[PDB]
Amino acid sequence: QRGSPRAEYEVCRLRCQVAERGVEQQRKCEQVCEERLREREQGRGEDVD
Repeated sequence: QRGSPRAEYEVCRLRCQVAERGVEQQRKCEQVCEERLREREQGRGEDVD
């Protein structure tokens, strides 16, 4: 499936919160996923959502 963007976003963060508990690592985790979300939200086409 396509999935829910925010769920994937949260999973992205969750992985780091549980597995890699480092400040900058976890920062990068959510930041790199958030910038992906930017392209997602600035580029919704006929996705149907």
